[PDB]
Amino acid sequence: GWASTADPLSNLVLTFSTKEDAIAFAEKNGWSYDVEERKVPKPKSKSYGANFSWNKRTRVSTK
Amino acid sequence: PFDNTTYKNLQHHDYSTYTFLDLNLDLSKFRMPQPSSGRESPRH
Repeated sequence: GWASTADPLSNLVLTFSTKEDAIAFAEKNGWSYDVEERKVPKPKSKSYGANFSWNKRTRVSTK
Repeated sequence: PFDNTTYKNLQHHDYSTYTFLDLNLDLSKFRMPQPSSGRESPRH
C-alpha cells in the first residue's frame, strides 16, 4: 500500500535569491514556466489606546 | 462641653444591608446630568 510514482522530478525544489534568477534558470533549461508575484503584508496601524476609546466601536468588551 | 472620652461614631451600629443603595437612590435627585458618548453602547 505504499506510494509509488513514475515522475522523477517530484521532489525537485530549487532555491533562488530573486525572481529574475529563477526566470533565467527556467528559460535556460527550456522549461515552460509560470511566475506569481510576491505577496507582502500591508502595514497595519496599531494603537493600544484604541481598546479604551470614548465613543468608537473599537472598545474591547474584556481584557 | 468639650469631651475627649466618648466615641461619636455610633451610627454604623444601625446600618442595614440596603443602607448604601437607599442613600444612592436619595442622592440621585441631586446629581447633574451625565455626558453622552453619542451611542447606546460600543457594540451599537
